[PDB]
Amino acid sequence: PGEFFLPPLPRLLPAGYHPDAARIEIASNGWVRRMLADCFDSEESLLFFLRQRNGIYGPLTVPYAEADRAQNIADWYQFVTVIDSFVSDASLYGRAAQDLWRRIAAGMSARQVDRLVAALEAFLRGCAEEIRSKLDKQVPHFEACMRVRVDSFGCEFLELLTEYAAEVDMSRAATEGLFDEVHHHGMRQLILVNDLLSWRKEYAQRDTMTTVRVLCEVEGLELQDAVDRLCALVEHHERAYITARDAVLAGPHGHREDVRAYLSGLDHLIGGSQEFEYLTPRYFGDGSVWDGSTSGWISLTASVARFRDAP
Amino acid sequence: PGEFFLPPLPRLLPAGYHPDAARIEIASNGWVRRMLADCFDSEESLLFFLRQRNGIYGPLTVPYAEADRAQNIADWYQFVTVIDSFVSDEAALGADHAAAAETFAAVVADLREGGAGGPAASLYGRAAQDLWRRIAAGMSARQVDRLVAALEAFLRGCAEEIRSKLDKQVPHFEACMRVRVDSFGCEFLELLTEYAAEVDMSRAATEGLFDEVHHHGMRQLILVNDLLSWRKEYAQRDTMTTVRVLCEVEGLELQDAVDRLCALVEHHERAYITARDAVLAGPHGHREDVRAYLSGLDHLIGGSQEFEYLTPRYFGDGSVWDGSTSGWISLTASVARFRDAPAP
Ligand SMILES: [Mg+2]
Ligand SMILES: [Mg+2]
Ligand SMILES: [Mg+2]
Ligand SMILES: [Mg+2]
Ligand SMILES: [Mg+2]
Ligand SMILES: [Mg+2]
Repeated sequence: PGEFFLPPLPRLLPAGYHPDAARIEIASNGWVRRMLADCFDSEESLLFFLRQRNGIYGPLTVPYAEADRAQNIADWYQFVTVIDSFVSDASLYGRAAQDLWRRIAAGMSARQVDRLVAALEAFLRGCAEEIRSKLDKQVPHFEACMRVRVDSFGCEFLELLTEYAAEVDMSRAATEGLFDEVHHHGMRQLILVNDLLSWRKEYAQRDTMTTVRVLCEVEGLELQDAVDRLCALVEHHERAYITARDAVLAGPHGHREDVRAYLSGLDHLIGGSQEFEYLTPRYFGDGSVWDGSTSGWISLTASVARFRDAP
Repeated sequence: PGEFFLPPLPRLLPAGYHPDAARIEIASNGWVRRMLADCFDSEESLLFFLRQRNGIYGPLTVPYAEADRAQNIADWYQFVTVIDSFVSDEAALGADHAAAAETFAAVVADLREGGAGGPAASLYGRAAQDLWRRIAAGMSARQVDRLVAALEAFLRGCAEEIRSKLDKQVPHFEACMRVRVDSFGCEFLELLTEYAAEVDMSRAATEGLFDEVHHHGMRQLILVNDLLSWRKEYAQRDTMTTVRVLCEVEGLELQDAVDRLCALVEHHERAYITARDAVLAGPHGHREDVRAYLSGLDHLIGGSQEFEYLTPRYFGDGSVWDGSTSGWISLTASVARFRDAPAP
């Protein structure tokens, strides 16, 4: 292919920066050095990771949260992103997971601490299944990909950390299934935006678990036609997320402030995530610096990329 | 000597980030692309400039300002930093008097198109005109005239540094601080501090109310910049830094120079606080506009130090700030950060 067009995406949902996002990014960088430095082969490898500005992802997901909780969340995402990067490449990571657990557990119910360990297990089980899929060089069909990505994208910790940020416990509502539709469309929107923006990286790293590879290699589509398909698919799941949300709100439990708070959380999680995914050198290449552009022509293979108004 | 130790600095003054700092930095990068991309030799050398994160300096200095004014100041600082980097670069300028002066005249002309009625022919002139129309809108006629003097001051400053480099003549400390009041853009910093705080201190300034406040605050700002920018000025053979004055004029080894200037940062920081507290206890100290201006200077002084620990401009391209502020700094490494111990 060489160069494709990413069109304007709907961007219907609030996308806000925590008032302390820039400072939180730096302190998170601080935490990654103290806790995770020895995970990298060199200072060169650590700085490659820190230049992805993954520290600002957290505060872009919870712009509403108390600074302490925003910082806790920012460090969690750097932590799981380090693991996520080695997937694609106490104990070693144990001391880091313990610092996070000690910091986050203090502002969680007992049932939420159980859900966080389960959510991490789900992520790792997702990751493990991606490793086998990649070693065997077998790309799954669309739905199978999405099934693996519910675990691998870390939907359960995305949902739980939303609660943690909003200072609610939706454990009872979850078991009951109040957010089943909301989560289906919300997580699938999150995943497909990510698939679209992380394609340069996953293409380069031969990662298998992405709907761009499924559309290209298993459905045999041209890149532009796959990009146009998933872009339309993002609009679907985003509009249905809004519909399913508006239904919980209009419905029986929708007057509750805890439900309203959690759903406003997901709103900012979905819009904030996309803002980050345009920002990060992780997707646009080491050396890239975001200029604020959000659509246009971009290179699949160039070491660094950005949206231009012509090929 | 391949490294030095930077002790903890007092950091008594507030260092706040604008609640929109990250987004403003990005929008500032967008403005540098739109306006200045063709001032760089290539996309790669434009990215080298943007990786310095100069776009977050503005929001770290006026964290209390309305978003639009913060954005204007952010774009301003990226623009002057592009200019500072161009005219301190002998490759871009020339390595001999004749050539340096020709290229410098061109820059002076281009930047004077800034407040003119006609469209600018130059990239620098068009960037200056955009910033002029944006900032001057929110200024009094007196502030606008002061903005003209302040650019004139900056350029007189840069020209004395350029001459100094060419003639291989390091100034004595007081000459260095005289030059740097101009070359550091102090008149701009004070004016923009007024604009951010939405006040007009034209009379007060002329009357001399802030003479001690400005003398001590600007000296702290310049000294802290000389310390954090030495890594890069050493490599670039710049002469207008107190680190080079103490080493070459006064005969001091690097570590003694560094220790002396850290003590001087503390002297001028406390002197700033005393001079400021005096105005606040004086007959103008009750005025809301004076209170806002002096809080604006507090945040300029604290904010600037935070930025100078953050920027890859000083710690090397590829560097990423981890929040550390004290320890051992390599002069030779391609990327530097503060460490607990010297290289064995
Ligand atoms: Mg991945
Ligand atoms: Mg993954
Ligand atoms: Mg991805
Ligand atoms: Mg200069
Ligand atoms: Mg300079
Ligand atoms: Mg300097």
